[PDB]
Amino acid sequence: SVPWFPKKISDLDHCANRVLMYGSELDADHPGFKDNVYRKRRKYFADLAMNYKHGDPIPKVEFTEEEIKTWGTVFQELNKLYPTHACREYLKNLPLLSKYCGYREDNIPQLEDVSNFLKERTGFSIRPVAGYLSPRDFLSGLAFRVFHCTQYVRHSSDPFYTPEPDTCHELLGHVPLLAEPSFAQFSQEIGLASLGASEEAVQKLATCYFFTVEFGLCKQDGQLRVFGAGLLSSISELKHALSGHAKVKPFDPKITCKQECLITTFQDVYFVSESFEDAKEKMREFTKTIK
Ligand SMILES: CCn1c(=O)[nH]c(=O)c2c1nc(Cc1cn3cc(C)sc3n1)n2Cc1ccc(-c2ccn(C)n2)cc1
Ligand SMILES: [Fe+3]
Repeated sequence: SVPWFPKKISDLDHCANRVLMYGSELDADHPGFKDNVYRKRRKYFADLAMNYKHGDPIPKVEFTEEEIKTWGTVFQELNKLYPTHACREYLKNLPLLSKYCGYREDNIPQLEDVSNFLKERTGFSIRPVAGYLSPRDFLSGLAFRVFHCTQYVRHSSDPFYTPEPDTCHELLGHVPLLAEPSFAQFSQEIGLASLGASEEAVQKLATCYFFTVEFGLCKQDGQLRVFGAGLLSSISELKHALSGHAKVKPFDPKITCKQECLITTFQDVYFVSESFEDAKEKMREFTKTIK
């Protein structure tokens, strides 16, 4: 039989809370694992997300001087690389975010402001999320153009690397592309395909999501560029992906969905999409075969 799936955007209240691992449940190897102050801060953020209901303004947070410094460090170094590494759609939308949502070295943008910006541009919106969700619940958000977003900042001891999502990743990696209509349609269709799909189908859609939205490359004017959010917020892997040292393959869902998604290392392979339009067409053809 068909599993429950959300039928309207407020139904995400029922699955967005089905958290399998709360944001305060730090990995044993987390730089903040023994940091009681950081742990309390992470509990604060996770509780904000747990208490959020669709329709609410996303709670505004007063970030600490330390948090803002971490953001600034990441922001400065990544912005030096984006002109030569990022796809054209990313570079087009980044300056709009500095103008309208307060993207600056000494200011962390509020999720509510970014959500309002996205709603006007592509109808995307943000929901703060309280931890790790099943791929079914996470992807279902995309069907309503809702991106489940972390609100906390990575631990200050290691500004440039983390295997965990944080708000620097959401804001610098994901949001500039969610502002692009072609990419928003691509992402929404991953969500729509997942609704009520088999467990097997959801897993394959999640792998395709991983190797596009999180770690995708695209080819533009003959050049390899980056659009994956996980690359766009990781200075070391961003450089690596466009070095000659990375294995790259064409994006092709029936092949891509066989690839293991790696967590604590660089990816073993990256997939190159010809365009967001073409990636979208390839996923349409693929979803017919698995539903
Ligand atoms: C379709 C796969 N997929 C899923 O099945 N479910 C998701 O919940 C999910 C996801 N994908 C992403 C987004 C994501 C994960 N991730 C890791 C990076 C490094 S950059 C980045 N973006 N998320 C959101 C998410 C939210 C929180 C955690 C997490 C890990 C450790 N803690 C304490 N919390 C992990 C992932
Ligand atoms: Fe992400």
